[PDB]
Amino acid sequence: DYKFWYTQPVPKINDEFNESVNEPFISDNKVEDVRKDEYKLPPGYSWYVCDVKDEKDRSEIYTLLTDNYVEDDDNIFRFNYSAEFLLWALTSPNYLKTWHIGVKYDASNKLIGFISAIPTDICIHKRTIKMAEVNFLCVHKTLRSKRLAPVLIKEITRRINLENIWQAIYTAGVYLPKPVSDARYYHRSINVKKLIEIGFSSLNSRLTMSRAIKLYRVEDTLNIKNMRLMKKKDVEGVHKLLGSYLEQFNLYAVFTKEEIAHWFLPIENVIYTYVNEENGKIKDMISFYSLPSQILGNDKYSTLNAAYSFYNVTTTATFKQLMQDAILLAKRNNFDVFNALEVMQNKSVFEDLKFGEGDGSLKYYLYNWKCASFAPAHVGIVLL
Ligand SMILES: CCCCCCCCCCCCCC(=O)SCCNC(=O)CCNC(=O)[C@H](O)C(C)(C)COP(=O)(O)OP(=O)(O)OC[C@H]1O[C@@H](n2cnc3c(N)ncnc32)[C@H](O)[C@@H]1OP(=O)(O)O
Ligand SMILES: Cc1c(CCOc2cccnc2-c2ccnc(N3CCNCC3)c2)c(C(=O)NCC(=O)O)nn1C
Ligand SMILES: [Cl-]
Ligand SMILES: [Cl-]
Ligand SMILES: [Cl-]
Ligand SMILES: [Cl-]
Ligand SMILES: [Cl-]
Ligand SMILES: [Cl-]
Ligand SMILES: [Cl-]
Ligand SMILES: [Cl-]
Ligand SMILES: [Cl-]
Ligand SMILES: [Cl-]
Ligand SMILES: [Cl-]
Ligand SMILES: [Cl-]
Ligand SMILES: [Cl-]
Repeated sequence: DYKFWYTQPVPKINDEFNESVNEPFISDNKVEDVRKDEYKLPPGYSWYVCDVKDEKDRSEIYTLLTDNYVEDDDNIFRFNYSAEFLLWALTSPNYLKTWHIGVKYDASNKLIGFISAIPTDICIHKRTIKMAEVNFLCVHKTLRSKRLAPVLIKEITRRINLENIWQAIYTAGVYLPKPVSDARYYHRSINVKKLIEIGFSSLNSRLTMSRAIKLYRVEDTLNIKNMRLMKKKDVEGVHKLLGSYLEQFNLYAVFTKEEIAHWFLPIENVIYTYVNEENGKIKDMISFYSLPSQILGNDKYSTLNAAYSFYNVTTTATFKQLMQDAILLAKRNNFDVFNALEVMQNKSVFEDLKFGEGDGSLKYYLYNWKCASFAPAHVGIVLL
């Protein structure tokens, strides 16, 4: 079908471009020609600009997502982003409040739809372009398949265009026209009994309960003994270490110093970053963020508390040793499982460190940009 997406500046499902192509579908755009009127909504619905710095507006978004956002392929789990997490993810440097858009049902004054974007500098095939990073598209379950999502997309495109920005980046679990890369996800069990009780991990005659507990047990000693929580004094060094690491990839964000402080300085129950400092220099770093999933229907446990691999760089140890420490630090902060995508160098440690393959993949997309696609080991960016 793709009745909507084939009207947009994106590749068709069979399009394929070679390395000589790296440019927009539509160039020479003028801000003056962008529509000045908001898109029409059905009778009884209105646009609403959300202020995520206000606790009440932030809680309205939280409630919408907790009840209606992404579920796994089998409808066992639903993401449960915390309200503090949403604050962090949506207030990066130079964010625009008018790019946090909602749709209200006027008769009850309830939020039933949402989409957001934040500005970012993206390097694709060595070209750096100012882009919007789009996320948290959600329509209330009672209003699905009514073609409301295309309206949310067109309205946010209009508002991004009004700022003279014409490219975007986004990720989704569903296959749309057309991914630039596609990355399976993997899991590493930490709380073995909990994962068994909820029916996610499986046992058999070879892998009994006691053997599984033994298999996934980790030693409580760090390979990099001076790993410690990142502080404001570490921003400059993390900026240099991560910047140098990311330049090898075909797709990655170009961070400013201010952006490094926002995305990595630790926040309890949201973002964790550890560093190894030697001779005044940051030589190694580990980071992971907190994203629990609701266990739908379970009356014993509210959530599975997962840590998600963010950005990890090592110069004094092997990558296997570094990610072994990452798992231990997640365990020390009481996380139940450590999740990761097959981007950057992550695939090289999955077998040895006893990760298990998931049942789906995350696709990476660009809007109004045509280029060759690439394997996910060349992806160097993680969206939230
Ligand atoms: C330069 C600036 C540009 C900025 C804009 C950049 C583009 C941004 C695009 C968005 C980036 C978002 C990044 C994230 O947040 S990805 C996570 C998305 N959210 C969820 O999965 C939560 C649970 N599900 C829902 O809330 C609804 O099912 C959604 C809202 C997903 C669709 O609602 P509904 O189920 O009620 O359907 P409809 O009848 O209204 O509309 C049908 C059309 O929608 C196309 N569809 C389905 N799923 C997605 C999807 N995940 N990305 C893009 N398009 C999608 C579908 O192919 C069809 O098009 P076509 O096949 O007819 O052509
Ligand atoms: C789909 C899902 C998963 C599968 C894990 O999916 C990932 C694993 C690692 C990284 N990313 C993803 C992922 C998959 C689909 N969409 C996204 N998005 C949407 C678009 N914006 C960015 C984020 C991310 C889990 C889960 O892991 N439970 C813990 C356990 O089973 O152990 N719970 N649910 C609801
Ligand atoms: Cl085609
Ligand atoms: Cl103009
Ligand atoms: Cl309207
Ligand atoms: Cl709701
Ligand atoms: Cl559903
Ligand atoms: Cl239209
Ligand atoms: Cl068996
Ligand atoms: Cl400090
Ligand atoms: Cl719980
Ligand atoms: Cl390898
Ligand atoms: Cl596996
Ligand atoms: Cl490739
Ligand atoms: Cl790969």
